[PDB]
Amino acid sequence: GISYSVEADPDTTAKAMLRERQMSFKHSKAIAREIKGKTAGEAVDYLEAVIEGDQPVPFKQHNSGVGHKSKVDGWDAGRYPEKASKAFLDLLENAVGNADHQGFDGEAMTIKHVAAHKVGEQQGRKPRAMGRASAWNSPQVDVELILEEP
Amino acid sequence: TELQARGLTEKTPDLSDEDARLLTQRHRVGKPQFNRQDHHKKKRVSTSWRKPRGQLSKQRRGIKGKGDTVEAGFRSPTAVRGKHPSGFEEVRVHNVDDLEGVDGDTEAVRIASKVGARKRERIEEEAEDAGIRVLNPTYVEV
Amino acid sequence: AEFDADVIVDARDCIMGRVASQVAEQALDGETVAVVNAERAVITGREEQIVEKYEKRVDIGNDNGYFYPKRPDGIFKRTIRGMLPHKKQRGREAFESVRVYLGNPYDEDGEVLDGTSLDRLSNIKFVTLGEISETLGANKTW
RNA sequence: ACCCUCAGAAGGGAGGCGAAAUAGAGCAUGAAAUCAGUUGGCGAUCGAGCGACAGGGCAUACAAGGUCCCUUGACGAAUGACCGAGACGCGAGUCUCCAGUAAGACUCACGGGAAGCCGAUGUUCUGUCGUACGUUUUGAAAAACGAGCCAGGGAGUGUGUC
RNA sequence: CGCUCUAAUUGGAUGGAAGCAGGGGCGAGAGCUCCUGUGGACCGAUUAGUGACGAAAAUCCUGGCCAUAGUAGCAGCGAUA
Ligand SMILES: [Cl-]
Ligand SMILES: [Cl-]
Ligand SMILES: [Cl-]
Ligand SMILES: [Cl-]
Ligand SMILES: [Cl-]
Ligand SMILES: [Cl-]
Ligand SMILES: [Cl-]
Ligand SMILES: [Mg+2]
Ligand SMILES: [Mg+2]
Ligand SMILES: [Mg+2]
Ligand SMILES: [Mg+2]
Ligand SMILES: [Mg+2]
Ligand SMILES: [Mg+2]
Ligand SMILES: [Mg+2]
Ligand SMILES: [Mg+2]
Ligand SMILES: [Mg+2]
Ligand SMILES: [Mg+2]
Ligand code: NA
Ligand code: NA
Ligand code: NA
Ligand code: NA
Ligand code: NA
Ligand code: NA
Ligand code: NA
Ligand code: NA
Ligand code: NA
Ligand code: NA
Ligand SMILES: [Sr+2]
Ligand SMILES: [Sr+2]
Ligand SMILES: [Sr+2]
Ligand SMILES: [Sr+2]
Ligand SMILES: [Sr+2]
Ligand SMILES: [Sr+2]
Ligand SMILES: [Sr+2]
Ligand SMILES: [Sr+2]
Ligand SMILES: [Sr+2]
Ligand SMILES: [Sr+2]
Ligand SMILES: [Sr+2]
Repeated sequence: GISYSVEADPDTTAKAMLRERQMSFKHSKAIAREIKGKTAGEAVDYLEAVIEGDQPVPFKQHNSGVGHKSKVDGWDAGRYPEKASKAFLDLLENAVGNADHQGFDGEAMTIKHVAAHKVGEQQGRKPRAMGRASAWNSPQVDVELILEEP
Repeated sequence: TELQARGLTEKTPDLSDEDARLLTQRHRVGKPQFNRQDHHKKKRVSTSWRKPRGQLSKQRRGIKGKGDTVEAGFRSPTAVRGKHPSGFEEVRVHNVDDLEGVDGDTEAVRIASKVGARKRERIEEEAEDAGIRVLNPTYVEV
Repeated sequence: AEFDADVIVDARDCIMGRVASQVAEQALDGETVAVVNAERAVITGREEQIVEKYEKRVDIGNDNGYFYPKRPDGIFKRTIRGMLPHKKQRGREAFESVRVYLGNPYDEDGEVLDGTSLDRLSNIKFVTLGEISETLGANKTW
């Protein structure tokens, strides 16, 4: 797995992390980028709206073939990746829960850090034509989160 | 309070009016990088020099702009070749008895990496009282 | 609207290329040149052949394009571009600090640089840039 | 261990052991390709063997390098005058003299200044030259052949006789 | 110039070796050397030896990884549920 890439002061912070998650790394990047700077609570409600399909997550780097969405700002392409959003919510739930135990106001803390890392793949194989088989892999992801007092 | 280097860090050797000119030439003129051809094009192709062997090689052919090739005429003066930019000649020391035969008016000293602090303290004090500058001094909290 | 010109040149009865060449030279020295009375400019030679050459440049092009100016306005501005390295840093800044005008938007009369002027009493075989433009397909707006 | 979280013997957080958990289970060290987050530089009007050599912008904790700028002055190779005085040429221009003088790279001295300041490293802008590499070929940037990238691996050895 | 192992002489290391990362000095150069951090047990130098000794390339071998791409496929079948 990974270790936190940034440092933090325990009196003003709250850490959280996700391990070996079988979801799409490419979605986890764009979701991360988008919830950075936002409040843990503003980011929760954002993801809850992404699940329902009201607010799109701008697909900036991994955008090939993706249709344009009107609600996007400063960009064209976007999607509604619900699997990773639901995983990110578990990360924000664990974060608020770890913060409130220390006396912090969870739903009122800014996301100082959020980054997705591809911690390998879980291998598979798909039988293709002509007596050949090609890889059919699933990505294993880890994602960190640091909540700061404003 | 602050950090101060052991020894004579601010020491300069007295060289002839000629050697001190031939050093002020080496420093001024210099030499090119002499890195291997296309080292910057491929990551597997290292920075360490190799003779361009190819029959069509642009560096080998001479073709200006494709770098300078290693020649004898590129050397530094016999007089100054291998001198520390201070002017000093380097003497590699491993133990205290290696400091014998050293002229602190010409040769400065460089203790090896392998040597530890216990033996480094002993070499550094015996180098100061003998009038020899250590090029890699230990910085004490004075 | 408003252009702080260092030099203002009058193109009246002045051989186009020769003016352009001195304007190009000065643009690179760091001068803000402004060519005035471009309609009243001139080009030496048979009218029928000068027109064929300019008409061909309008017929030339593809999906990529080749925009050639018809108006005597831009014809001078493109000839100046052909004497400047307009695709370099320096050459773009020099070209952009040169603007050609139809008539005179100023109050101050433009100067006639040495060697550029034609003697009408000594010549009959020439054309006016505006005469070329009416033959190219422009609208006489001067 | 305990506590909190969670649907949860998961995972997470806090915490505990140890010199060391970035020694926590394919768990000594942990390169390159490459990924994420981020810093410096560049950046949505602009042109392509990616650079070499020069020279400018911006950026830099220490250590292992410590130099660098300007007045002035000494030295001073090849080279080498302006102006002026005289004399020629239709002419552009020239000869003689002033003088091999002034100048002239490098180096040095007095005084003065800089410490991101000099070097050096990163990036980037300008000048210059510049259509990879290896091979095949009379001729290769080649619309001749080879490699996606990196790492590790990968080819004159033995005996006998001369 | 660099690599391995042997032998003679002589050295360095838990007061921190090799290895690695970044940075400084040197040699025309192959290379050599120091500083910082990591690492936590080995490591040199000289001389004379030994050789399964040096890589950018062989549609080279093995491994690992990127772009391809969130792309093709998860519709086509007289069994459309
Ligand atoms: Cl992926
Ligand atoms: Cl030599
Ligand atoms: Cl066209
Ligand atoms: Cl150009
Ligand atoms: Cl005429
Ligand atoms: Cl000199
Ligand atoms: Cl051989
Ligand atoms: Mg589409
Ligand atoms: Mg089959
Ligand atoms: Mg390289
Ligand atoms: Mg380990
Ligand atoms: Mg042939
Ligand atoms: Mg010996
Ligand atoms: Mg090898
Ligand atoms: Mg080769
Ligand atoms: Mg496609
Ligand atoms: Mg039916
Ligand atoms: Na993109
Ligand atoms: Na939009
Ligand atoms: Na919009
Ligand atoms: Na003409
Ligand atoms: Na045209
Ligand atoms: Na620079
Ligand atoms: Na070949
Ligand atoms: Na070739
Ligand atoms: Na060809
Ligand atoms: Na492949
Ligand atoms: Sr893309
Ligand atoms: Sr060391
Ligand atoms: Sr001129
Ligand atoms: Sr812990
Ligand atoms: Sr071109
Ligand atoms: Sr002289
Ligand atoms: Sr790393
Ligand atoms: Sr071998
Ligand atoms: Sr893949
Ligand atoms: Sr169906
Ligand atoms: Sr079919």
